[PDB]
Amino acid sequence: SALLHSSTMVVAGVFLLIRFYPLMETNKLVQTMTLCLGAITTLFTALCAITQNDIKKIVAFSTSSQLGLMMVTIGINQPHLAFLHICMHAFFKAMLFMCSGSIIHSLNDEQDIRKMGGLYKAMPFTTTALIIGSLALTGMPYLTGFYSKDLIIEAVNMSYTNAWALLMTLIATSLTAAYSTRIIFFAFLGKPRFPPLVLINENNPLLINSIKRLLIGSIFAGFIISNNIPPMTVPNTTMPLY
Amino acid sequence: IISNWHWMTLQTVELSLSFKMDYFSVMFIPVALFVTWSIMEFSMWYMHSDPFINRFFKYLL
Amino acid sequence: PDSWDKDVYPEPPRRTPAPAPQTSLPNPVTYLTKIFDLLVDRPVTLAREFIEQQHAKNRYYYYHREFRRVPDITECEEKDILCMFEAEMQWRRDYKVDQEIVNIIQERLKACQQREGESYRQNCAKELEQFTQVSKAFQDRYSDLGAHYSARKCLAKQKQRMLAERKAAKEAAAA
Amino acid sequence: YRHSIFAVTHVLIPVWIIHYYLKYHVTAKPYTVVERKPRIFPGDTILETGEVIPLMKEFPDQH
Amino acid sequence: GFVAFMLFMFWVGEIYPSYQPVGPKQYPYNDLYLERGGDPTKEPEPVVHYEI
Amino acid sequence: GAHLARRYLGDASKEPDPLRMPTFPPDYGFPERKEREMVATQQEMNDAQLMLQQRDYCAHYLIQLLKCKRDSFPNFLACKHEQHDWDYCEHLDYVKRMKEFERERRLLQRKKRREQREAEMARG
Amino acid sequence: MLKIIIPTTMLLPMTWMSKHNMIWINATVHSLLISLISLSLLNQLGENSLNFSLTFFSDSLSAPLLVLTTWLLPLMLMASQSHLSKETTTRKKLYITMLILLQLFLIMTFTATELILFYILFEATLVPTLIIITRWGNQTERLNAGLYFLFYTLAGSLPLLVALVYIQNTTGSLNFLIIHYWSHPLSNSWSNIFMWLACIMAFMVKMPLYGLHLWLPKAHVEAPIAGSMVLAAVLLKLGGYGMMRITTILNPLTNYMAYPFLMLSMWGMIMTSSICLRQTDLKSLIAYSSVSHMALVIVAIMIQTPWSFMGATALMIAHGLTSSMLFCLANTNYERVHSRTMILARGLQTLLPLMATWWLVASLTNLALPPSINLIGELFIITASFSWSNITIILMGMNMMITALYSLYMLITTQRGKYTHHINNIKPSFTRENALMALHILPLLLLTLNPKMILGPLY
Amino acid sequence: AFSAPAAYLTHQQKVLRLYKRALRHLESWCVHRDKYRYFACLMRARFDEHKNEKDMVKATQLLRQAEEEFWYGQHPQPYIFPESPGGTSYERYECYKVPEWCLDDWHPSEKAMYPDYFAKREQWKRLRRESWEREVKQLQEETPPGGPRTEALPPARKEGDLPPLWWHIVTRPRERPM
Amino acid sequence: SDAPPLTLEAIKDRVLYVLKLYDKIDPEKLSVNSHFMKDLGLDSLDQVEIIMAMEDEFGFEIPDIDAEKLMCPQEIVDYIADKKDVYE
Amino acid sequence: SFPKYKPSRLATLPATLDPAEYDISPETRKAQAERLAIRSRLKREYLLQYNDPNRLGVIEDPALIRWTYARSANIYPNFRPTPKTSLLGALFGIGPLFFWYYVFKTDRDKKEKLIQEGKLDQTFNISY
Amino acid sequence: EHGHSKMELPDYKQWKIEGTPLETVQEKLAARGLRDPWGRNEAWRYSGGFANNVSFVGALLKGFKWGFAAFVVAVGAEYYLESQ
Amino acid sequence: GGVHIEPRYRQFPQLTRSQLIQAEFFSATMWFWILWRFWHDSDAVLGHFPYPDPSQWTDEELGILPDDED
Ligand SMILES: CCCCCCCCCCCCCCCCC[C@@H](O)O[C@H](CO[C@H](O)CCCCCCCCCCCCCCC)COP(=O)(O)OCC[N+](C)(C)C
Ligand SMILES: CCCCCCCC/C=C\CCCCCCCC(=O)O[C@H](COC(=O)CCCCCCC/C=C/CCCCCCCC)COP(=O)(O)OCCN
Ligand SMILES: CCCCCCCCCCCC(=O)SCCNC(=O)CCNC(=O)[C@H](O)C(C)(C)COP(=O)(O)O
Repeated sequence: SALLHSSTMVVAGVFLLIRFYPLMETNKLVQTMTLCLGAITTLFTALCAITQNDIKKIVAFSTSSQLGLMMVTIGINQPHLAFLHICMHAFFKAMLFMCSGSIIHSLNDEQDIRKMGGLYKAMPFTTTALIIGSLALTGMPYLTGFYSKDLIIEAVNMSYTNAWALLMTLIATSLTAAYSTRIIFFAFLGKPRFPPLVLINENNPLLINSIKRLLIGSIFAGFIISNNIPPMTVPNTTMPLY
Repeated sequence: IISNWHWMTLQTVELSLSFKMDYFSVMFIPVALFVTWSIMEFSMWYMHSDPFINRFFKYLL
Repeated sequence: PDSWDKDVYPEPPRRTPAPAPQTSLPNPVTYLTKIFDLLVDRPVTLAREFIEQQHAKNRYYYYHREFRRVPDITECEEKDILCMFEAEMQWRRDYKVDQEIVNIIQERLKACQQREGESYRQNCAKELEQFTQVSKAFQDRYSDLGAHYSARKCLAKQKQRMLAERKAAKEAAAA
Repeated sequence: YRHSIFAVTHVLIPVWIIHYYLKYHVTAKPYTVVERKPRIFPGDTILETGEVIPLMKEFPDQH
Repeated sequence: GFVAFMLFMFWVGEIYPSYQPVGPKQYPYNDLYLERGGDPTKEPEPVVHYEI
Repeated sequence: GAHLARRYLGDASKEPDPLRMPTFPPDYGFPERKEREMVATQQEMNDAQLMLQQRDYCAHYLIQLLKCKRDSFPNFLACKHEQHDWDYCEHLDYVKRMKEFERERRLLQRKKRREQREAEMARG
Repeated sequence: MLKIIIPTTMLLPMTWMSKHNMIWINATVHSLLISLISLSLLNQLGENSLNFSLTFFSDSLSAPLLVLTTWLLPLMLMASQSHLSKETTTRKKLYITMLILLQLFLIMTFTATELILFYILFEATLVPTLIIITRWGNQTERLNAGLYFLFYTLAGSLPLLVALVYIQNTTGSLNFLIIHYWSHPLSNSWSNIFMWLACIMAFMVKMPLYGLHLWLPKAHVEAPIAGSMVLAAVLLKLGGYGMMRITTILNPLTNYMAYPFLMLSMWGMIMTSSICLRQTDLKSLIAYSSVSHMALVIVAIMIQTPWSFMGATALMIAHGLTSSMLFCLANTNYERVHSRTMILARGLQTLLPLMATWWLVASLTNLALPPSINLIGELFIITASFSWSNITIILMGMNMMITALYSLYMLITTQRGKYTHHINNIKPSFTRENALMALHILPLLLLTLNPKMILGPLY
Repeated sequence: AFSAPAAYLTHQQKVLRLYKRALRHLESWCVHRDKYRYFACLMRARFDEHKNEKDMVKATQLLRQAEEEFWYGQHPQPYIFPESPGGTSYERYECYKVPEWCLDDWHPSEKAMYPDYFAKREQWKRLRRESWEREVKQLQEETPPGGPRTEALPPARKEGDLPPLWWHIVTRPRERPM
Repeated sequence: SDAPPLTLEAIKDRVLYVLKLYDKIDPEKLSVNSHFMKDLGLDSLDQVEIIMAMEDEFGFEIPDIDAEKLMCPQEIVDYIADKKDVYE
Repeated sequence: SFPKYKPSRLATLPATLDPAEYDISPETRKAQAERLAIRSRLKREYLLQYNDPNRLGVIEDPALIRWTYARSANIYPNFRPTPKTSLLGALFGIGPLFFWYYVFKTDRDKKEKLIQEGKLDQTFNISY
Repeated sequence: EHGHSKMELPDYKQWKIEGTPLETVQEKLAARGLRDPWGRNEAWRYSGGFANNVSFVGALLKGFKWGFAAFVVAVGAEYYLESQ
Repeated sequence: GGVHIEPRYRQFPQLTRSQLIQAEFFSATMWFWILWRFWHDSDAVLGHFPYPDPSQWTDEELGILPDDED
């Protein structure tokens, strides 16, 4: 779930539309269809996510919402920005799924969030990794998710689109924040609710190293890649302050 | 563009083993490899008790 | 490379910029390609020299087959089977040659599109026009013969097209 | 030692084979490997010719 | 009902798009005539853009 | 946005359609009508092969940005001034586009007011 | 061409004179050697053909079929050697004799420079198959199946003969070369319409067409393993070969007359693919899959374009190999279970992992997974049909979806899940069965490396 | 699971099942422990208001409107234990469960390893074989005429006897074989 | 997993622990073989609450048909040991 | 009171919401007892055949043979030409064929007419 | 190598309702006339290291103090270096 | 590959100083990165260039005659 259905395989279709972007820009109806499909997909998936109890289901719905955002970006004639979003989303969503799997293994193969309580202190490295990943996913300035999603939002706002698609993109961003804080609150903040036999353990170099590599990625890769690649589009240099 | 091996040619249509190394490929390959490396390092511990772990890693590769 | 002729597959003079390091930091690219050269290019080149000397020790040649010209289906009798067979074989050979010609033009077009990069739409208009002409000719020759195509069917299609052209020209002249 | 042998049985030999196959077989036929024709900017010079691209039109520079 | 409402409001948004208070983007050389399609032997109508 | 509300909730003819802008001739306002200036010619701007949509009046700053990016490769933060210059030129282009939109808008408003005044004079 | 026919004829004396416990070894060895000999026919020309003599000629359409026919006999012997263990020497030699006679008839049929000789051998192939089905069959319905498999065929083939001789009275020659070089257009007349039907339905019945596919499930289910292999792999391709050979004289009447059969095939592929979804028998499901694939081949042949013919040839070869493998796997399950029902024995991947891998590969290659030659043929036919009309793509895509669905359904029902508890006679798979699966599957993945070898004369 | 089913469910069994389902779904609704404790005690008090009721028709009217109310508020995504028939790990290890008779088909080179295990297996097979004839007789003599009425098996009554039909219950593979 | 191989001693210790935390039962009067309905004077609803406590303590849910006929802690430990295949 | 659950074909009535279950009677109890007796007899027979150490084969299941035979071989002998069956067979076996024939014929006549007028723009159309 | 250390269970009298929201539950239940029978079963969820909790905002700034100190030190160092 | 940690049965699990210090270091590093980027590059969020007011433009540079000339 962390490798195929979250970060690498499921973006493939989006990649296809990126590959044929010279033909994409010369057609207007197909672009509108792509934008509408992406908007409805991201809205519906976020709305389904904000009320799930399985953590893996919530992460999968978040991935689908991000894919819908990618499709919207393709529909608004920004294929390179969609590729950048793919690159950042792979990092932070893979690390988020790895954190989910670590928590899952620690609680003896328990997936429902109703049986997961106080883990902020019970498991600190997974806590900090999940916090950083959620902050990157929702979009924190100068994080790996900012350099992509902020530009996505600016391009959507500053271009000739449909009002409904823009509204659903904004609501999808709000719902993304909503399910991120839902995950954090229901899995890390309250009193413990797991069975009494505590088997929580993280002292394994493999898991720690694998999580921390993607942590360094999810913190620095956005800045490094954005400042390294050549400019491929006209920026929105002037903007209303609000 | 690396068109190395020539497959069947069908009248005026030519099919060959051709690889494209534009910005997209050369940028997406390192990220995918990094994520996959992290995933197998994690699966080392997560699949520690699975009898068919070698088959799992072969499937991932 | 002498292995292929430059005229059939033309290439631009391939001008490239000179390195202009504006700063004193050592770029990893130059050192990386130097170590790549030392570790890869030299052994491969030495092995190639060894193989080339071995090939030079035993030299032999092969020749491209030449075919005579034979009367085509237009000079064949209605039921004469020998000349019809010869004409059909010659027509099939010409069909294969035409397919290879279209393949060459398409190769030129693909190479130009990849080479000129962002300005492919403007800098490869000549190749597009060449392919348009050759594809129009090829389609006029063999578009609708279908399976079980033959020299007789191609000649019949050409006769139909030329009758239509003659009628149109006569109508236009007397219009 | 494990990494030393691994880097030569899993990297160096594949690079050797692929480099030989690309430089001496694939590049023998035309149009098999096609470049991008790297960008030419004003103020640059070409190694093949030695000529220098003329500079630009001296726009007014202010902020 | 959800699907029908989504489709109808998408059509409505198509009817009423969103944009910025700006004019069309201006392009220097005959709206990039030569680099978009080509045909240099036709001499298109010269378009001159506004200074403001 | 406010213009969207003004157009979809007010009078459609008051404000322009962005598809057909401009509608009125350029020199309608003043007879000076200075032309736009270009620094980038055809050949070197083709050689830089930036992009089809990037071939606008801010091309020279983009070309110099690419020069800096190619030259000072390992120090990918070395040339920050040229990015600022290209952003400044893009700002100027967008501001002139906004000025053109406002110009056509109040041209249309003045035309509508003049037509209403003429109709009132004819009726009276 | 006699360098292939004469060893096949000498296979008979060798079998009869062979020791009572050495028939299988000698037959397999010499059949494999004959296949190696017949491999030489693949070296074709871009010119007319390989005209050996006045009676036999070769072509790049006939060459892959001949190679497959020669290759099938050792596999048939290896599959049949199991269930004939308790059988007397004379009758085992008779079984091998029937197989050898069928191979000889098929080999002579695929060359057949003249159409009457082609018809004679094409109908001579019927007798050994009928004997095999009605003699070495398990169920009581085999006789009925045989009757069906007979009469259907004759119901289509007897008019053809008449048409054939009629043509020789008008044209003056039934030789394929003279027929091709002296072909003349068919006037749109009632007499020409009926001659077209007489020439066409004989081959359409054996593909089979969707309307005339009733005999195939019966014949495939009640026949033994060798009979099922030969029916699915080679005997179905006789109709396609005959159609591709005979459609030269049917133009331009083919354009008008192709519509009913095109509609029937395009809808019957969907019908049979859907039928595969609800099936309680493995052999019946494989038979209906064969019907769907041959309906696609019929569509390809009726479209009558170069890409159509190339895809048709590739699809026939690939389908023959795939169906033979599927029937072999089903027979390996049946020999342990003796019920031939999908839902009875389950979870066999737990007990037989390598056989589960063979099942997975067979299902994948039946699913038309690229770059397998199955996918090459399917894609060529799909593209040719799209060029013919852009609306066919809906039916083709639906067929692909249902094909994948029923293939993975067959795989999952038998290999995945929990094993049946009361079944305890599931012994480890033998070396013979695994070797049979490997010899079935390796040629497919080797042919995908050289597709032009099976793309036919229009390549 | 192990216990044989009955011909029908009594009223007390039905009310206990409803109590179990209602408390489980209330715990699913009430994530936190203190809230669940308070509302579960409230539900227990609501249930024990009618414990002493005697009219059977009124008792049947009860638990029925209760089941309807439960269905209306049944938490459409309830908590399920991982190994339960709806859990995420319901049949995870069923692919590793191999029958015992498979060992009878092992190659002699494989049986060369683990000799003590196969010796004990031989003793087990003999014990099953000697035991089986007696078990059939016990079942034949103990089964009421006209066939069994409930799928409950009797225990062993003699000294050397074993419970009838014991082989496939004792020889379950494992809960986690690998 | 990394789960220790729990033994019947541990299972009975945890069952008795859970039963001692049950304030309706005096800990000094409970016993391994002590019956629920008679020796401890517990109602049927209290028995099903004990079943719920065991389910939430051991991480698995006992089917109702088996749960409703478990009357003493000894049978509960025996049933859990059969479920988890406990050796010693 | 609460909103009522409405059963459907793909969403059947819940077991605890059936009005028939709460209508207990001696006849219903006897029927359930007989059903459980039949199930117990079948289970006893299966276990007697299953635990036998001498058996080294599958246990034949007459229910499975009956199911397969009724599905496959018992269809035609019980078939009767009925207006329902005749109409349904005619529809599902003829209607789709004529529908697709009309669709493809209309498309091909449109394409042929466009080719004859020459307004189709078949440039670069070489492979067919 | 597994965890065979013969872990011993704590004393059952250690778990008390006192100092927990289970007290508030019990007080609210007694105002109606009810007592909870499983209160001491779940006391361990509020007794040990689980007693002290953190807010979501406090969770967000897990390492804000050290990061801020490093930022001010680095800013001072850069200010003192560039001003030269 | 780790150290031996025993289950705890209803108490807070054993914690190693290594994981705690690593988590605190990573969180502090991310916060320092955010603050450093904000200090050095603040215009990426607040913007560097003012947004013009269309109504504040005087009528001369725009080209309007007082409603009578044209
Ligand atoms: C059962 C499972 C499948 C088995 C195989 C089925 C496929 C075989 C069907 C054969 C195709 C149709 C046969 C004739 C087609 C000719 C075209 C015709 O349909 O169109 C009109 C023909 O008009 C009418 O159709 C006249 C014929 C009507 C009589 C036929 C019976 C109709 C239904 C019977 C179906 C039963 C077929 C199977 C019998 C066993 C055009 O009118 P017209 O321009 O003037 O005639 C052109 C032909 N000319 C030039 C030679 C004169
Ligand atoms: C699986 C069962 C399929 C059965 C296949 C049957 C379809 C074939 C058509 C029916 C048989 C016709 C055989 C004719 C052989 C070709 C000879 C020929 O076409 O010559 C014609 C002869 O044409 C005929 O006589 C055909 C008449 C048909 C008579 C038999 C009718 C059989 C049933 C017909 C109805 C069925 C039609 C469609 C059947 C499709 C199968 C389902 C010219 O006659 P002349 O006198 O020489 O002309 C001189 C003037 N120009
Ligand atoms: C969120 C989910 C919402 C679910 C809503 C559910 C609403 C529940 C409302 C319940 C209403 C009733 O009281 S329905 C009342 C049903 N009728 C009776 O209970 C009569 C006799 N009761 C018995 O015999 C029992 O067994 C008993 C004596 C209790 C114990 O017996 P034990 O000695 O063997 O433990």
